[PDB]
Amino acid sequence: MIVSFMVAMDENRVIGKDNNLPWRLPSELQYVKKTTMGHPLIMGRKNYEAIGRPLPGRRNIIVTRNEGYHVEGCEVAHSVEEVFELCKNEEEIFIFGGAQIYDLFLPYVDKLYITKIHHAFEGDTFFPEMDMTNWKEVFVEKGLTDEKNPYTYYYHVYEKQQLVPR
Ligand SMILES: COc1cc(Cc2cnc(N)nc2N)cc(/C=C/C(=O)N2N=Cc3ccccc3[C@@H]2CCC(F)(F)F)c1OC
Ligand SMILES: [Ca+2]
Ligand SMILES: [Cl-]
Repeated sequence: MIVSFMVAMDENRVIGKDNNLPWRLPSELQYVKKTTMGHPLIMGRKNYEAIGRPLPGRRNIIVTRNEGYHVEGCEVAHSVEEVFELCKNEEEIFIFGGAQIYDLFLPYVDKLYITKIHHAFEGDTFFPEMDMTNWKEVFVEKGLTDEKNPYTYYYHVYEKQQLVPR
């Protein structure tokens, strides 16, 4: 099971402003949709409520400590262990955010899909710092910038840098 971070962030790692994306880039969201197709989306409750609804074609799994928390068309997990058990047969899952959710899955992450937006927005939640020396870029692509997607941004994908033995 591949554990993958799926994230869009600005030049200071902003991922949200008052439980919202500070930007509107439909093309980016269509990239997310294409990329996570057939695979679970793992998200914290706040991330989920900020998104607004179950994202179709997709196993939506909500991570909250709240044991009474239920929403229709979703699965709820209360810990990382619970998620791994729910996804026992999955090829790959996408940790979909909540800064706190990324931190929870950090010791398990194998793959990073990071959209970097070349701009500084106002924000209050951040993608946590990571040591990128442990990571190796395998794919990059400049996002579509137009009327509907005003900012410049790039899709990046990273895998573990393998150590050469001494
Ligand atoms: C805080 O608010 C949000 C945060 C995130 C998290 C996120 C976004 N982008 C990247 N690259 N990584 C993330 N973790 C998504 C979203 C929304 C994602 C959103 O609306 N979608 N994202 C994937 C998806 C998968 C299946 C069906 C539908 C979707 C839609 C895309 C459909 C479209 F655009 F083609 F019509 C969000 O709400 C605006
Ligand atoms: Ca791993
Ligand atoms: Cl969250």
